[PDB]
Amino acid sequence: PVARRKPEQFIQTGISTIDVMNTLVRGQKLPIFSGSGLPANEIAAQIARQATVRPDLSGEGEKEEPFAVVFAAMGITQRELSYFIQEFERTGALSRSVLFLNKADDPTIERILTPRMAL
Amino acid sequence: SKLEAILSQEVEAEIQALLQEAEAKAEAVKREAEEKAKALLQARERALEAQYRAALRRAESA
Repeated sequence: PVARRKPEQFIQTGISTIDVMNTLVRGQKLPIFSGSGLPANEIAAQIARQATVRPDLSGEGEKEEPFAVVFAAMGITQRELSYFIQEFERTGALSRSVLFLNKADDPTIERILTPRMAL
Repeated sequence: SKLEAILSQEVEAEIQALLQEAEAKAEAVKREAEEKAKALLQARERALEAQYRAALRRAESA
């Protein structure tokens, strides 16, 4: 905690509620609490495909290096998996993103190991 | 007769007002049809060039 910095630089995500009212700042943990049939995966893929930081408002410029996605999937059912893979391959993010895929039929103990060897 | 000529004047005046109203209507009709067609043609360069550019994005990444 002495060697942390304040998460401080504004990410816009395109989504108007997240940009205006519940700001996503670079260096933050915020989960998407969803229901059972709600489109959580599409909102996560949308924040994946269009989250950028705007430095002209911030005052620096200084480059645009984009994000590197680490996608840690624990027990998804080839439908949500096919949606994430098709979205990331149409936007071209697979040359910057590692995918720790643990599908649903794969055994139910290595779901412990998956987020640790993703983070 | 005077009102012979005046009723002829009334018929000519109603026909002339009818055709002036019809001129204004036809000018507004060709204006609105041309504006709709050019809004179409302005939207189609977006709807086609964006597809072309996104195709080259995903092709270069592949």
